[PDB]
Amino acid sequence: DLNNLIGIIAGAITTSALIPQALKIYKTKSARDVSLAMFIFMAIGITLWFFYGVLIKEIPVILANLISLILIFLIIFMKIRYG
Amino acid sequence: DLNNLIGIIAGAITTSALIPQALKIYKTKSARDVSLAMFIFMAIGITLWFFYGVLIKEIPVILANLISLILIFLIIFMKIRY
Ligand SMILES: CCCCCCCC/C=C\CCCCCCCC(=O)OC[C@H](O)CO
Repeated sequence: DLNNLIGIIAGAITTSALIPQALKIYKTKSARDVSLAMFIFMAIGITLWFFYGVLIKEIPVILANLISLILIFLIIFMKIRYG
Repeated sequence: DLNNLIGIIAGAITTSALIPQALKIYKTKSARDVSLAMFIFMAIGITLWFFYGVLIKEIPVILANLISLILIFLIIFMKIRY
């Protein structure tokens, strides 16, 4: 399936993109310059993208968003912890 | 109908969510903690989500990701200036 392959690949990449931001905050224990607003609103939007994926029945949309949400929450947690 | 309502609303939220990070770098003139790798990888991935949207023919996926790409380059630009 061409569509899902591309979808999984897009989602593998956008979700994993969050890992370097997480690791950086963790390694340096600082996130002063990181925008909390961005991740706050990203989280809600991403939760809506999840719902959307469920309605149109598309697994790559579903998966990428659930997992990004976990990773985004880490980032939010470290922004608050190292503040 | 319902589908477009959620997609568009999602796309409006996640796309606009990128704006505060650009504004923050510009206002504080600092981007040390911001990860350049994250945004480079997001650009590539979002670019693929755009292809995906066209393939599965979902306009909210297509449009949200195009506007997002512009904003990500915008962010990348200010990460580098500061
Ligand atoms: C179909 C979707 C396409 C429409 C997308 C609309 C959303 C973009 C909004 C703002 C970003 C544009 C900002 C323009 C670029 C700003 C960077 C700049 O001006 O740099 C200054 C100069 O390079 C240094 O002196």
